[PDB]
Amino acid sequence: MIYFVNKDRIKKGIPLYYDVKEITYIATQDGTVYEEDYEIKNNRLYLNEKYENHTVTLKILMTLRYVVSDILKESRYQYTKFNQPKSKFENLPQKLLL
Amino acid sequence: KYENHTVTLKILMTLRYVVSDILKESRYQYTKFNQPKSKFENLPQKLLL
Amino acid sequence: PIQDAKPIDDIVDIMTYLKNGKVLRVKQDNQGDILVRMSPGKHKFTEVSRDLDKESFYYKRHWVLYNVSVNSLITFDVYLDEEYSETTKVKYPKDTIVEYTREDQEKDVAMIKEILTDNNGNYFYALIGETMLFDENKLNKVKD
Amino acid sequence: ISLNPIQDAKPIDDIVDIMTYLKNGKVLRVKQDNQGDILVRMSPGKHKFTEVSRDLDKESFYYKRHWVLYNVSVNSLITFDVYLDEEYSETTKVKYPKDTIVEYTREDQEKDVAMIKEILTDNNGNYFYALIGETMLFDENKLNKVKD
Amino acid sequence: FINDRGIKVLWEEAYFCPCLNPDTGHPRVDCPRCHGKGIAYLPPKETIMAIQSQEKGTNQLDIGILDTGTAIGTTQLEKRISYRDRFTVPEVLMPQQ
Amino acid sequence: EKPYMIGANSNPNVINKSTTYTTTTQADEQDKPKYTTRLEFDTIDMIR
Ligand SMILES: [Zn+2]
Repeated sequence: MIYFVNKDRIKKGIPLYYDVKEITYIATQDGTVYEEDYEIKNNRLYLNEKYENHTVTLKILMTLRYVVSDILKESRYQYTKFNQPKSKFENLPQKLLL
Repeated sequence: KYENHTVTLKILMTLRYVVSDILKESRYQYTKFNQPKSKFENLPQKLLL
Repeated sequence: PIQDAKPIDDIVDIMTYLKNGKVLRVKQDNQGDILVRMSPGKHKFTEVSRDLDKESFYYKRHWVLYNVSVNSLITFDVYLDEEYSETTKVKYPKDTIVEYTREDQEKDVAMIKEILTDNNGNYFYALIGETMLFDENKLNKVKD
Repeated sequence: ISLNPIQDAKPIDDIVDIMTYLKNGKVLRVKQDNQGDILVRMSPGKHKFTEVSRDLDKESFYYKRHWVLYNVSVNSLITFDVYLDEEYSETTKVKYPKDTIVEYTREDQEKDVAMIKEILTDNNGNYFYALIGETMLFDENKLNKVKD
Repeated sequence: FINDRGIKVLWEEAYFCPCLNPDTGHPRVDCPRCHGKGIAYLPPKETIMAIQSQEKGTNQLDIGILDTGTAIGTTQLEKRISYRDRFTVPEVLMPQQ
Repeated sequence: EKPYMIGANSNPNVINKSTTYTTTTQADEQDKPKYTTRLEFDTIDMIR
């Protein structure tokens, strides 16, 4: 991802489009950036005044996530009776389209 | 004799083709067995004629 | 003599200078020259640059990480970036295959051992196994 | 206490001498880059044509070479080094052939490069090397080759 | 298995160049990092990778001929490739006219 | 006369062996053969 900095975003903190686990590589027009110049809090990024009107780009790692957009072959069933006091109903695995 | 006549022919011609695409274009092997050193060999291309 | 080259011999001195943070110039074979540097700050790691010219208001060097191999450093020649000279205007470079004739009119091959000049700009060359100096014309550049 | 010097298989560069030898019927050996080493021959008798064999050894009573007709190309001869089969042999595959520039350590601890002018062998089959400007003959281990 | 069936290949990661225009959001025509393309690249990493189904699909159009096709690759373990990463195979040469 | 004994090894060590690339050239060559069995259809039986 890439963001453009201005005199307002420097103080508020850059709102990131993605979440953050850790940062791989940062860069700008003046070159790379070190840990002494940037910090992250509550999934937003802060920079020092040296980059007031510079661009910043990041290679970032984020946790895998999914949502259930359909439920497919939704229910499969068995009257399990062997080695039971009485007939029992068990729901077998659903398949999800994530 | 055939100044204003029509003429028709049944004719035999050689088969011909052109390469209109190259498909599964490159396949490779580092052949090393029974060689002084590793060698690279290009396996057959498939052509859509 | 000429002050256009001051190669480093020991890799230990190279590492010592890298600890001091001074930039280095590392030659290559049939390939572009490289500059090498140690990153500042908390984390220490090597960085490289494909650019060579001096930093200025109109020219800035670009640095990126790379897993530099000690083999390159120990084998290839290394210089201090600030004190490197771009070129010495001589026909033959140092460590180049050359041909000549011995004192008994016998032809022999050799590599250049030293590159020298007088105060008037006339260039003299010394070959391996030959203490005497040779003219630029007397030498011959052997083809690879 | 040694064996006399051994001649290297001189490559032939001029096409004219190659063709003359071929017309004389003397066998030729062609080092193809892609598909190894082959023999080339002119057919005996009136029906003249070029023949090839991959029976890649000296002819022997127990090992007779078989010749297949082939349309050998001029360009093949020009671009590929060719040798007389009477010379090219396994006898001496010397690591540093004659006229090769090699790096040798002198007694003054100064490495010098010299061209091998003469090579010979001894009882043990070693490769004694003669370098221009020096009389003492060096050994295989002492020397070194510089490429490109 | 992967090291056996694969081919030596240079893996260079991709990242947006700083030279992008902050207002239009589109890149400079020429700069050292990226030659007009809006995406720069990191130093290469030597890698072995398997490749399949390589296709030189040609489309003939009013703008001209164009080479585009699908090639399916399979990496080693622990390697996390990213979108628009770049690979180059020095061994294999392609004819063009 | 003397007994035939194996003796010592002679192969030297080699490090960093590079692959061989077939060189492109317009010159002609000869395709090294293999002489062996051939498979064919029984065209007579196909007619049948
Ligand atoms: Zn750019």
